[PDB]
Order: sequence, then C-alpha cells, then structure tokens
Amino acid sequence: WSPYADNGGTIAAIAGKNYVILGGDTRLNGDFCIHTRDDRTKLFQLTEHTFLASTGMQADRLQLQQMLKYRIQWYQYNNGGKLPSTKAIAKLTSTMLYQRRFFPYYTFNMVVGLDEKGAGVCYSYDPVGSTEPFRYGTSGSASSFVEPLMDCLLTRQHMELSMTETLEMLKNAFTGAAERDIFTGDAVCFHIITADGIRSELFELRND
Amino acid sequence: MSETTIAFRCNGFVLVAAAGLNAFYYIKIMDTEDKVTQLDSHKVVACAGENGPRVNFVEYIKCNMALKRMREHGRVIRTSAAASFMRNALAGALRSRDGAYLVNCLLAGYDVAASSDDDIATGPHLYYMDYLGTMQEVPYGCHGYGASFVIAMLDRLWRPDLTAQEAVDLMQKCCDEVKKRVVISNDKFICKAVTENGVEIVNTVS
Amino acid sequence: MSETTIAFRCNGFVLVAAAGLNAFYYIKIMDTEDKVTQLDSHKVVACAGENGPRVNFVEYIKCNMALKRMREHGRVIRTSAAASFMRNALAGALRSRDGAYLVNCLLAGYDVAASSDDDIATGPHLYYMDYLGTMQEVPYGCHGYGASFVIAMLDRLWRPDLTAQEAVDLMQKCCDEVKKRVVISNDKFICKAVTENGVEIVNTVS
Amino acid sequence: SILTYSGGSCLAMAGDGCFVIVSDNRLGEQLKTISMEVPKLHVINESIVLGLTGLRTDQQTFSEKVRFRNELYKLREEREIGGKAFAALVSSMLYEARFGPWFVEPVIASIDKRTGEVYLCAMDLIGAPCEPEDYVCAGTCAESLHGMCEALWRPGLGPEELFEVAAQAMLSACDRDSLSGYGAVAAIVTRDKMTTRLINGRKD
Amino acid sequence: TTIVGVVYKEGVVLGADTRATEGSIVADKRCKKIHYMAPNIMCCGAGTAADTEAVTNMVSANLALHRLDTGKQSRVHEALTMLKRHLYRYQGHVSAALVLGGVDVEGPFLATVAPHGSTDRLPFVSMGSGSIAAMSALETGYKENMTLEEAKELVASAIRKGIFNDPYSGTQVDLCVITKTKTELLIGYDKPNERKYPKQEIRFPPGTTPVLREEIRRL
Amino acid sequence: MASGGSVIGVKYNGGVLLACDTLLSYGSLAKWPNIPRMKLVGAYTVMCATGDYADFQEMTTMIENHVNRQQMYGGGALTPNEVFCYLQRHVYHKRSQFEPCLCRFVVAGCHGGEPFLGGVDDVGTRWTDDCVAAGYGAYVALPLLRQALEKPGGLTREEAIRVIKDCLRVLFYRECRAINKFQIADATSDMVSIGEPFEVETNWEYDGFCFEKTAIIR
Amino acid sequence: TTTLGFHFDGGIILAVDSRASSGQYISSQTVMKVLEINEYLLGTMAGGAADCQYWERVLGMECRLWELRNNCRISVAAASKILANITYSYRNYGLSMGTMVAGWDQFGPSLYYVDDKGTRVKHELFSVGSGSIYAYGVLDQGYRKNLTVEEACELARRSIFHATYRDGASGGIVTVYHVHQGGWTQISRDDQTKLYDRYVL
Amino acid sequence: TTIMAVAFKGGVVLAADSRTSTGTYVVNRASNKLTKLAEKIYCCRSGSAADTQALAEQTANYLESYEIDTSKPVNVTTAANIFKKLCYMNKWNISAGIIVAGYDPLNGGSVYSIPSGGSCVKLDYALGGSGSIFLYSFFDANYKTGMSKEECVCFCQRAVAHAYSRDGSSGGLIRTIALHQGEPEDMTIPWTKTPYCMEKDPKYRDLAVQNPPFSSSAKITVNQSRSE
Amino acid sequence: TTIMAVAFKGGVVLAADSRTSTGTYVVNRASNKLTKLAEKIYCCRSGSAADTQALAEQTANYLESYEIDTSKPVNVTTAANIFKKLCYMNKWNISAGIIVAGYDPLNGGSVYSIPSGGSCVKLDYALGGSGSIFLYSFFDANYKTGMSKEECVCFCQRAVAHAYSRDGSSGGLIRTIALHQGEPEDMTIPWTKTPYCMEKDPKYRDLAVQNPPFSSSAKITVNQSRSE
Repeated sequence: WSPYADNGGTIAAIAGKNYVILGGDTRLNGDFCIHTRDDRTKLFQLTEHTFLASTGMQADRLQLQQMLKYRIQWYQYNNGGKLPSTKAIAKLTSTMLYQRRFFPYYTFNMVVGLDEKGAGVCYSYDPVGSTEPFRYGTSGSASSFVEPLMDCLLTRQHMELSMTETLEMLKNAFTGAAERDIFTGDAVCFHIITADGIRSELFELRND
Repeated sequence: MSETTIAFRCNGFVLVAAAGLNAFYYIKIMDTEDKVTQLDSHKVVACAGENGPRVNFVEYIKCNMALKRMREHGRVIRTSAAASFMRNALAGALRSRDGAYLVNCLLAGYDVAASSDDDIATGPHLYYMDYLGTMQEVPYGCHGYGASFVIAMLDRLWRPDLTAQEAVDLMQKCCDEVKKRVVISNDKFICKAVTENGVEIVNTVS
Repeated sequence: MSETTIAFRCNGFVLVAAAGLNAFYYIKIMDTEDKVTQLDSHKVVACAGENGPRVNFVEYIKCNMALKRMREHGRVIRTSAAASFMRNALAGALRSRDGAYLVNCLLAGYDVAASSDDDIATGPHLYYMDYLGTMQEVPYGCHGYGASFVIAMLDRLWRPDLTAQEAVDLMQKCCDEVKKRVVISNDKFICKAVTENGVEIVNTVS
Repeated sequence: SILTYSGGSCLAMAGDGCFVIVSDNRLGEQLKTISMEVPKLHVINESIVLGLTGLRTDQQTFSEKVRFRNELYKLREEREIGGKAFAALVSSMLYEARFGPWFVEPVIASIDKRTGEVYLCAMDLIGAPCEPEDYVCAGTCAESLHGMCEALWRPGLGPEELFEVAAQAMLSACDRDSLSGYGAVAAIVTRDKMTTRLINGRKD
Repeated sequence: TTIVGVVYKEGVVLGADTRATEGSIVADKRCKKIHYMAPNIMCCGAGTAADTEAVTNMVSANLALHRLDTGKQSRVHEALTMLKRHLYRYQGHVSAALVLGGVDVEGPFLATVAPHGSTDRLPFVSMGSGSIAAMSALETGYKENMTLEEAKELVASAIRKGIFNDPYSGTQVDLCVITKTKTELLIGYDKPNERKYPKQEIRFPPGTTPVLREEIRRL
Repeated sequence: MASGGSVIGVKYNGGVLLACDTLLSYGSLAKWPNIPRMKLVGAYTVMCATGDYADFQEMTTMIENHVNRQQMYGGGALTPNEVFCYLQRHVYHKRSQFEPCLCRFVVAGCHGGEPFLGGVDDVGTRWTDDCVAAGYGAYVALPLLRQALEKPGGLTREEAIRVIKDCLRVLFYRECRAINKFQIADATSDMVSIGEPFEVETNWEYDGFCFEKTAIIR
Repeated sequence: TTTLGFHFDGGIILAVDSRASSGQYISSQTVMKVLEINEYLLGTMAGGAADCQYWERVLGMECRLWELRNNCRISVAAASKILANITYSYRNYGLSMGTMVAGWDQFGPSLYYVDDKGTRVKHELFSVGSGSIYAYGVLDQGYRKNLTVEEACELARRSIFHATYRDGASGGIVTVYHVHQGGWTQISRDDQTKLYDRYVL
Repeated sequence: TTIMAVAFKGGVVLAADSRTSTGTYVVNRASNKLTKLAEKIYCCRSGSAADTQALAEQTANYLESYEIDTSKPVNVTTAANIFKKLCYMNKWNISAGIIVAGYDPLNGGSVYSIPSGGSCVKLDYALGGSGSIFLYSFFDANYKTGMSKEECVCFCQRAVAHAYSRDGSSGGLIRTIALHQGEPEDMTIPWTKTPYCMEKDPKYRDLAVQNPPFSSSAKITVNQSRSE
Repeated sequence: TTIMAVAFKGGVVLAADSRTSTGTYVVNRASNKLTKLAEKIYCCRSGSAADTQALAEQTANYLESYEIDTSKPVNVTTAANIFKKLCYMNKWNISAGIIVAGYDPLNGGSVYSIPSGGSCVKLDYALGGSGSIFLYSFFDANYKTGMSKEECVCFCQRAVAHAYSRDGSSGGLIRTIALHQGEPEDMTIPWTKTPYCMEKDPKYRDLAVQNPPFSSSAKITVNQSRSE
C-alpha cells in the first residue's frame, strides 16, 4: 500500500492581452484501467477571474481545492466582502504548498486569471510551491510534448494572436497529445476568461 | 579530521594552533578562518568540525560564562571549572534528541589569583576533549589527520622548560610536518599564546 | 580524481603536465612521481589512476608499439593509429572478466613524414580518453578534480598562435589555480613538450 | 542511467523521394561538457545513413564493427548493401548480445536508388525494429522530439521544406534538454545528390 | 497488446491490435503483430518484441528446412514442440508469449505458449495486457461450429474490448484467416479511431532556419 | 483477514442495479459461502465493497449510525450524494494518518427520481458514472457493460439484468475466489430492495474441452 | 545553477544565470535568482528554489519588523545571523540551500555565505552552485580590489558566461547587480548566446 | 490443484480438477493433468506447468525406448524410478509434486508418490496439490481397501468435489482414468453435475444475519431487505 | 491448536485440544483453551497465549460490571461486541483468533467468530486454529442442523480427534463444554480413549514396502526384517 496514486492527464493555458484560455482533459485513469471518461475535477473556479488547474493524484487536488476555497471565504469576511486578486491567490497557494513540505500534496498546479491591468497571466508550481509568472504553461503526462511546441509557435527564437486563433492552437496541441500519450484522451473542457465573463466549450478527442 | 589542531604547555604558557581551511567537498572556499577562539581574558578554545556546530557550541559556552561572571562580581573563573562545564554540555548533547555536537576541542588557560584569600596554585593548564565528552588534562595534545605525526614529534622534542623562543620554533616544525605529510591541504595556521598577561597572537608562525 | 592532468596544443607543439602525488589514504608517500610517460620519439601519454593499473596499461601499450615497429622497418607510427589501438584496449577490457582498467589518459604526438611518398599532413595532435574507451580529438583537455577550473581558464585564454614562451606562462597559471582551489594537495607538477624535434622536459614549470 | 551518460539525440524524416536526418553536436560526462563538435551520423554508402545514440564508447565500438562487416560484404558480394538488408544485419548483431547488450539505439534512413522508395527504422538496444512511414527519433530528448514531429510533419514534402521542419523540431527539443545541444548537423538525401548543412543553435 | 484466436468449422481466425509503446508513449501506431511461420501456420506475439521476433524467425527457418528434406506439409504440433523446447531451455529469460494457429491433415489447431515453455491446446484463447477484457467477449460469444463470418465478428469484438479498455492496446484490428487451402491476411479489418478534428497545417517559409555552412555531393 | 471479491453496478432508465456474490474468503480458502455483503444506509442508499471485510464493517456501522441519528434528532434524511461525500472524506482522512481503509467501495441509490452510482478507492479517489465496479469486475465486467451502454436511449430494466448476468457468468469462469451464488439490489422509486440469492447457467461441454484434445502426450 | 559575489573597493557585485533543471529536463530559462529582500539587502538562491524563496521572504519580514520597533536598519551581520539560526534549527530536516547575503551598512560593505546546515562565513569572494567549479577559474584570474565599477561588472559577467558554456545545469540570461552606499542597482541582463558572439573574436 | 490416485482390487484410479491459474485469475479452465507415460501407466502433475510437462515428456521418451529394446510392456516401478531420478537431480530448480500410477501383470495396480525433494514412496493411495490438505481427513474417515472399480471411481469423484469447493486454486471439470488389465476408461464430469458443491448444499442456503434492521430490541431475527 | 463451537437445539458446544507449543517442542500438554467470560458464555482461544489471556480477562471484567449495573444476566451479542472492539483496535500488535459462544434466553444458543483482523460473523458453527483446515471437509460432509446435546458432544469429540491426528501442532486431551438453560457440563477425554487416531486405524497397520530384499526378480513383496 502506498498513499500515492497517479491518475494521469494533462492541462494547458495561454494568456493574451485581455483574456486567458485554459484546458484540461477528462479521463481518470486507474492501474491498467480507466475509471471514467468524464471527470471534471481538473479545473476549479476560485473567483470570477481566477481558476486552479491540477494534475497528478485526484484525491489531493480535491483536498487542495477545498482548502483554498475556505481561505478565500475567510479573506472576504475579514475584508469587507471583497475578493482577492489573481496575484494574492497565487502567493497564498505557494505558501500553503510549502507548509506541507514534510508530507506534500502529489499535485502539479497552475493558477490562471486576469491581473489588475486586465491581462492574462499563468503561474505554474512545483509540488512544494516555487513559481513564476508566465504567458503559457502545461503540466501532466503529455507536458513534455506540448511545452516545446508552445515555445516554437509563441516565442519563435529560432526563426498578437486573437482569442479564436489561440483556441485553435490549443485544440491542435491536445489532438497531438491524445495520439501519442496513453493516459490523455476522451475530451477537453476549455474555459475562456475575459473581464465580461467566462465562456466554456467541450472538444472531443480519440477514445482509445 | 580535515583540520588539524595542536597545543602544548610549558612552564609559563600554553601555545595553541589551528589550520584555517574551510571546504565544500573538494573545493577550498577560504584558508584563513580563525578557529582559535578567545573565551575570556586568559582562556582560548581551539575546535575542529563543521562551521555550524563549531560556532553554535562556542557561542553557547561564551554566553554561560558571561552570565556566571556577572552573578559573581566579575571574577575570573578557574580553567578546571570551565572544562567541567564544557564536558557536561558535550555529554548532555550525546544523549539528547538533537544528537551530539560533532566538535573536538582543546581548552587552554592561565589561572590567576582572585584575591588575597585565594590559595589557588597559579599556572597554565591544558585539557583535551572529544565530541563524546571525554576530558583529560594533558601536557600536549592534538586533533585531526595530522595529530599522530605531531604527537610523536612532541614525545621526542617537548620539555617543560622550553623558553618562549624555543617553543615558537618547535610549533613551526610541527605545522611544517602536517603540510609535508597530510594529503588534505592545511596550508595556513593561526597560533596564540596564553600567559599571565593574557592572550596574544604569534605572528611568526603560519 | 586525486591527481590532475592538463594538456593543450598550439601551432607547433603540445604541452602536457601532471601532478606528482602518490598517496595511501590520507598520507602523502611521495610527491615526485613522473606520470607523463614517453611512448616513442614523438609521443607521450599522461595517465591518472592508481599505480598498479596505470603502470600495467602503459607497459602493454609500449610493448605492442615496439613489436609493430620492427615488423615495419622501424617506421614511426601515426598518432591516430596509436590512439585507435589504446581505445580498443580500454573498451576490450571493459567487457572482459578482469574488468576495466581504471585509468584516464591524454595522448599527444607530433606526426612526421615517413618517406618522400608520404602525403600525411604533418602536425601536433591531442586526444582525450576515458577509462570506458571514449576517445575524442580536442584542442585542450584535462582529468581530475582540478579539470573544471583549468578548462574554464583555457576557454578564456587559449589561442592557437601562442608562442612557446606565452604557452609556458599559461601552463604555470593553470597549475597555480589547481593548488589554490583543490583541497587534495597537488603541490608539484611535471611538464613536457612534444615538437618536431621530439620530447623535452620543461624545467621552469612546477 | 547508462543511456543518458554521454548526451545526444537523433531524428530522421521521410518526404517525396527524399529524407532528412539530423543530430546534435554535444559530448559529455553527465552534466560536464567535453566537446561541442561531435555529430553522431555515419554515412554507410550513397543511399544509407546511420545515426547512433547511447553510451559513447559503445557508439564508437559498434560503428567500427558495422563498417568492418560492410567492407567484407562488398568484397564477397560485389555490390552495395541496401537499407532493408542493412537494418536486418544491425538487428542480428544487437541480438547476439542479448544478455549483455551494446548500450546504443540506432536510427537508419535509406532510399532505394531505382524506385525512389524511402525506408526508415529505429531499434531498441537488443534489436527490435519499428518501421513507420513518417519519422523516427532517439536519444536524451526523445519524448520532446517525438511530440514536435507529430505536430510539424506532413506527407509529401520536398527536400527544402522537409529540411525546415526537421531543423525546427531538433532545435525546440534540444532547448528543453540539458544533455543535448550546441547546434545540429543535417544530411539531405535524394536519388541524385547528398547535401549536408550545419545549423546554428544556442550555446548553453 | 491484445492477441486472440478462435477455431471455427473449417479453420482458425487470429486477431491483434497494432499499438507499440515505450513507457507511457506510443512509439508506433501500426506495428504488425501477426508473423508468418509456414504456408498453413501463423503466430501472434506478445512480450518483449525482440524475443518474440527472434524465436518465430528461428522456428520458421527450421520448419522450411524440414519441408525440403521430408517433402511434406508442416504440422502445427511440430511448430508447437519446437517453440516450447527453445523457451524451456532459457527458463523465461526469453520472454515471448505466443498464440499459434494453423490447419494440417488432422484439421484446425490452436494453442498458446507461455514464456516458461508451457502449452495449452484450446478452442479460444487470448494473451497480452488486454487479455482479460478480450476473454470477456469470447466467453459470452463463443459457440461450436461457428461460420467464418460469425468467427470474424467475434474476434474483432474481442480485440475492440482491449482497444477501448486497456491503455497499452490501441488503434485498429488486424485479422488472419487460415483454411485448409489458403491463408488470408486482413490488415486494417476495422478502423474505429479516425481523426475528429483535421490536422492544422503549420507552414515554415523556406529560409526560416539559420545555417552557417553547406557542402554538396553528386552521386 | 476475511475478504470479499467483485462488485458491479449499472444505471438503467428508471433505476440502478448493484450485484455481488455471497462469499468471504481467507486467502485462497473459501470460508463462508452464505454472507450478505450489501448494506442499506438510510432511506435511499445501498453500498458494497471489495477487500477487507472488517474495515467495511467498521466504516458502514459508523455511517449508518450518523444517518439514523441525524434523522431522529431533527436534521432530515441524507441523500445518496451526501452519504457518498461523507464516505470519501473519512477514507481520505484515514489515508492521511497512514491507517488506511483497505477496501474499494461502490455506492448506489435513488432520490428525487434521479439514480446515483459512484466508486471510492482506498486512497480517496472518487468518481461517478453509468457503470462502476470493484475487484476483478473492473477488468472483466466494465468492458461488457460499457458496450451495452453504447446503444442510444439507455437500457431497459430487462436488458440491464441480462447484461449483469453475463458479467457474473464470466466472473465465475475466470475469478478464482468466487462461487456461483449472487444477489442483486435494485434502487428505483426512491427505495432500495435486495433480492434472494440465485445462480447462473454455465457451459462445460464444448468438444474442445474433451480428454483426448487437451492431452499433453498423444 | 551558478551564482557569484565579490567585494571590491566600490562595493559588492553579484551575478547569476537563470535555468532551472531537475538534471535532464529544463523546467524554465527565466527564474530570478537574486532576491530583492528589501532596498538595502540582497540574497541569492542555489539548491532548492522553494526553500530559498520561502525562507528569504521570512527574513525580509523580520528585517522590516526590526525597522519598525527600533527606528533603524538592521546590520548585515544580524540579518545573516537570523537566516543561519533558522537553517541550523532545521539541520536534521533536509533543506537544500546555498545563499549569499550582501549589503552596505555602517561598517561598510559585507558579504556572507549561509547554507542549509547552519554554516555562516564572511569572506571577500564566493561562487555557489553546480557551475561554481568553472566560474572560480575565470574569477581568480581577474579579481583584484582596485577594479573600477565597469571592469568589475565585466569580470562578473564573463565568469558566469564561461560556466554556462560548460555546465549542463546552467544557462539562460546573465544578470549583474551592484550593492553600493545608496542601496543597490540592477546593472544589466544579457542572453548567454548573445554574449558568445561578443566574446568569440 | 487437486490430484490423487487410489488402488483397488486389480488396478488404480487417477483423478484431478481442471484449473490452471496465476494466483487469482484462471488462465485455463479445462487443463488436463492426467498425462500418459505408457499404455497402462499415467502420472498426475502439480506445481509448475512448464516443469511437469517437460519431465513427463522426457520420462515417456525413455520408457518407449526401453519397451522396444526388451520387446515387453514396462512395469510401474520402472516408470517411478526414472521419474524420481529426474525430480531429485533437478530439485533446486523446479516446482513439482508427481504421482505415478498404473497396472502391470507382475505387481497388479501400483501407486507411487514423488513429492518435492525427490523422495519415492509406495502406497495404497496418494494425494497432492494445494487441495490435498482438505482431503486427509475425508480419507481417514471414509476410505477402505478392497473397493471395486465402480466404487473407486465414485469415491474419487466425490473427494475431488469436496476439495475444490473449499480451495480457490482448484475448480472446473473432474477428470478420471481407470487402469486395469482391460482397456483404459477415461471420464469427464462437468461442474453442473458435480456430486458436491456448497452452492447447492441446503445447510448453506439461508444467509447469516449480519445486517439486522434498526430496532427497539436486542433480539436478532432477520436481515434487512428493503429501505425504511 | 484446534478449536470449534457448534450450535444445537437450545444451546452450544465448545471443544478444543490441550497442546501449547514453541513450534516443535511441547511446553504444556494440558492447557485449557476454553475460557469463561460469564456464567453461560465462554470463548475459545487461538494464537498467542499472552494476547488471548490478556483480552479474555479484560472482556470478562467489563461484563461483570455491566451485569451489576443492570441487575440482569448478559446476552451473547454483548460479549461478542466488546471482544470484537478489543481485537480490532489492537490488530497490528496481536495474534488472535477468537470464538465467542453461549446461551441467553432472548436468542437461545449463539456462536460468533472473530478471526484475525477483527471482523465479527454470526454463524451456526465456527472453526479456528492451525487444525481447522483439516475440518472444513469433515463438516461439509457430516454436519447437520438440529442435533441433540448428546449428538453434538459426540460429533465435536470426533472432529477434534481427526484434526489432531493430522496436525503436529495439536494433540493431548479433548476438552468440551455444553451451555444451555441448565447447568454447564464440562468433559475431558484422555488420549488413551480418543475416538480416532492413525495408530489404531487398521488401514495403517501394515507398513509400506520401502526396503525390499536384494532379489533375482522385479516383483515387490515384503520388507527385509533380518540380515542375510
């Protein structure tokens, strides 16, 4: 018996000048089998401008999502009803992960949302909580594929996008990951975050 | 045993020397760290070990000795009493939760009369200690990989009636033989004398 | 990595240096062993490792090269052919019953025309090898704990057109930095040049 | 790991009557770099290139054995060996060491002179082959390379377009790997000619 | 890997999936796992690929020598004996699991060979990491004296259970039908995993990559 | 270390079925063949588990007491969704103190004209779906039930019972620690009933199973 | 990782690279490895990123409280001592940390090294990280007390460059800071691949 | 696995179950563990399938050669001795418990046991496999010498059914063969017609009371069957 | 150890052997493994002597207090529940298999099994100890519900004799106690009057033929008894 299990799958995000787009796959894997093809626990809304996304062990992301939801509720009760910013939540998350240094959450997390100027931002964490702000990010079983592709198409060191064009690039990156990683597949849930609100969309992938 | 320490007493003094080296695995960071620390006007301790334990151990001894001084009208404490307190702190730590202090020491002092009622025999004293809490008064003593070479030399050449000049010469021969025969580089030594007038640096030894 | 070896080639020579130390655990037995061995009139190899494997490996290479010489009218063999034979002996031993020869080498030579029919490009050559049988031609190279310090210096200061005097100066700075920064004492170096006139000791380096 | 001790990576891609094969230039000892000028490609004859990754002593030993067998083949048979027979030969030499293996992972690319058909193969270290029609990859940044090619490769490219795709795949993957880099070398092979190019990359 | 066989009225049907993996990555989406042994005998393999390949090639060559010597058709029991003796000598170190099928003068024959060298002759089998899922369709669907068409539909349904439920199996179904007179291979008999969203094309303009040097050679 | 084998469940149009066998084993020994392994919880819910029977008993006794008391003391009747959440937090807490509940659970119920089905594993992983299983049921039965749920519209009660029996048949052929004696629970119309034990029909007489053909030496 | 610092006549120079690697895969090329603790003190990280970032933030909090309660700035000797007490108390709990602490106070410029076992050392020059063993080669060749600010910045930049070119775990962007009497300044940021083109002549 | 052999007046009966397993999954539900060594001599095999198949085949090869060289049918004692020698020379590298049994005109019906370790013991009956442990007491209470051939077939079928109802590693068909001066008679009973199983024994029909409903009394009555 | 309890019409019988051993040496040949918990409730103990003695004593202490506080005699289900809780809370530090059985006027005769792990199961009969494995088949073939008190004593004596004749870790006396509405009746059978042993079974009187004399024939006849 181990207290750890890897349930598989992949997340990715890309920020723009005034949006961020975030995607997670829906398969939950067991040992040599599949529990379900329609799990929705990888993305978790924290405010109207901020999401948590996690890969790794599903039981640990369920605990971390609830611990954050309660610290954010206490912040509103102690601050006149107001919600914390994306930057404030990102620092809180770092601090909560390090305080469990000695029996760590088995999770690879991202915080994504809009900053105060209204631009997208992605924070990626190692499991004890080191992070930095960046324009894109990915973690999970297919992340070593997707990440070099994002470097190639978005920074172009060896050689402004619309919401629509950015969403097409992620559709194509997940389609490629589903063909070559055995633990990623079935569907992607995408959230588009803008100042107005949050649009959602489901996208089919290969089922084998 | 990467750092060697040497000491010996003669009729009116104790000489104490220690190597300057600080290392990180196989890299020399510096070779001028002073490891012969002064505890009060007439006492020094030379310690061998990693910086963390060495510094935390000598600051703990210095603090307790300063406290004891002012609850006693500022009178100099005897060398055997300081030795007894150090041994009791090393042995205590060995059976504690945090574990032993991994340090090996030589403590040297010159005792001086408190008052006119004082019937103490005045003189120099030298105590060998190890990290477990073993403690023995000795005429000379050493720690580190170089220890065995120097001890044999002193068994051959030391006498109680060496003059100050003969003793400084003898300490320079001891340090040179450590450089000659030990693979681990101990290139600079710092040396101090303890006498009836206090503690002074000996500049002609290196 | 207790012994450091250094080499570099410029337009008409290769310089090769190695530390003299022989040790038994933490005791220096001697510090003047010559580890830069001459294989023929225009070739040397510098080896790092324990005496037993080092000596048995260079005597095996010397013997086979002498045999090959006399079944060939006494003609000097090319440096790339000697390198190829050494690599094949190291790789062979790795998959043998007795196990690998634990030695790391630098081989240097100056190729000279056999006859008037010879269309060989004359010049100096330097090959890095490791105990597994890896072999690469390089402009400069090093083994031992000191290697990383010297390589960075040479990346900064080496050029192909150094004169003989500039090169001897540059080799002395490399040896001094090993003494400054490596805990294991490497106090004496022996250095040799390989040129169109053969192999000579450079006495001004130590 | 013994396969990652020395560094290096290799990729090959197929097009319309052509292939491109690419390697990195680094040689190391774990994180220390010995040289920045060690490509891992070997030209066997006009129609065939072999890329070898793995431990460097076994790359040098195994490629010398392969060149020796190839020389004796030409004298016995009086012809050049073709790509499918060459890969079968290499697989047989690896399986001979089944229980004490050569630590190498070969990539093989060839073009049949007559027909214009391209043949690619990659093998594991005991000789099991895989023969796709698109691309093969091996070495320290294999997982990243495998994903770059799936995204950029498409059917029916000519020499120059196929070159661009292979260079970008090799440079993006090497930038996420500590053990492979310092630019790349590529061979472009058609029925008619063989071109070779040196590609500029990062210096870390 | 999922591999399957059944006996019908006049023959044997073998099946396999086509994915090869290293670790958690799909190395090859169309690996062939159905190997030729003789004109009347076929083999599918699970296990270490190199071991499976080597063993089946060696026995296929020794059966060909024996047909030239004797002048007679190869018997499936001979193939089975030769595989078993080789595997037993290496004590499981040559890790090949095999499904063997064929037809000779004594009718259809189907068997398995485990890596330690044990055998089993049966009317339906499965092996590989998808074997438990596939065997659930065989026990619910098998019957005596199936027609050829019933038998192809049953083998394809067993391989699809492995494809959809086991992470190490995938892509498509290959079949092989073996009768007294002929052996027919049907690669891509069923393809239930096409592309959903067409591949976006990413054009790099020629001249995009910086080059330092160039050499050319005519052939 | 009495232990139970496989459990399987499936949703149909109007309800949910849960099935397992009446056996507890101790290692390979088949020790008690007449044990009811399904437990009712409150008014709407039933649960079963694969693995350590003592841990199943401790956990279910504790949840049943909480549900009966909350109702008796004026805090309403817990729904299957709430019971499931509560179970999962208890299993995760024990995992986090290194004293795990060494079982895998399946929970089914019906409330509000809406059926529930879910699983929880011994590190606290949780999921809901149209079919769920534990033990060898996860390898043997899910492939068959997932194929039956592919038809559009959903299953009728009769189709659901028929595919459940095909699954139990295969478990008896291929799971070593099993017997041919099963119960089915049906949750539908905001209640649960547990049926009497029954047996399935099996085939042993194929020509290919005969003494001559299976012989090793001819 | 590679970090270095030294003390010359005009203050303290600090310089770093920017890569984060497990030991094969490169997770980032843009980590900031100099921590602006407050406006008169700097730290550096090597070892575990998370450990250095968390405990340096704790130390910045302790420095600001000192300033509120005593109405003056804490000395470098005290700041470094607060960090070394923390690491010493956790010496059996498996931190990985190799920091420098630098500042200019009433006794002048001071540079300390502090590690994960409670070590604390004061000296004129240090290098830390897996690339340190290459950077000391170049630095020991060029270092003297009488460098001008421009020469000292160049020496520091060239030393991190040579480490990045040979060590697999170092690379990215080279950053140089100057600690002076008025506090500290960021002097420069340069990609190590642009620097290669300026030094290969 | 459950195997056995029993002597009767003028011959022997061998019997077995048909299951082969990896521990908790059944790879073959219809194996045949009664292996022929000569016309009237068979063995029963337990342990590693690979090892027992290989040693049975080798023993059979040697008996066929011996029979051609002497021009007579072989005795049971010769088959037991050859088999014993192979088990004993290879004891550290195999997992095998064997029973050799058969008929010859010199000694009649004979049974030999060759357990792990390679000893050889001549008996009136022998038991082997994981399931044997359940049968020592069944034979101690219900076995007698001098049974007829039909008594002995029926007894061995019942014995195998009892062992496989309690042992998770045994199951499936019951195979028997009877060897005497006439022709060998094999028989296969399917699970559906087994002479004993727990599932149809009336003392195990009613379920234990583990789940009593919530009540105002401490009296235990019935299991809850419907929601409250 | 061999322990058991069986229900009959209006009560229970408990039975055990009397041996305690360190593996291959017998430290006590007359232990008593039927331990009293209340006037009509007993347990049977297997596993570590130290652990079972300590938990029986604690369970008995709690039942005596409960009985004084309510002024009524306790039910079997209460004793089983208290004992289960102690076995389950201490499962990682003990070796214990328990059977609790007794009579009370609410539920009549009841038997509960509490094996390693701390589960609790209510049954018609229970078996425990190393010797139990030999008895599953004996009960499957020869046990029926509704036996009388005298039938049930005789049956349990026979069952214990069969297990201890095959199990090296069991032996010595057979102890029984019968609990019903009347007074408890204990009985001890000595080995010399056991109802079954191998040593007196006539099918094991004649020795196997392992040591035949040197002969001119391959026929096997008798064991050599005197020197040539």
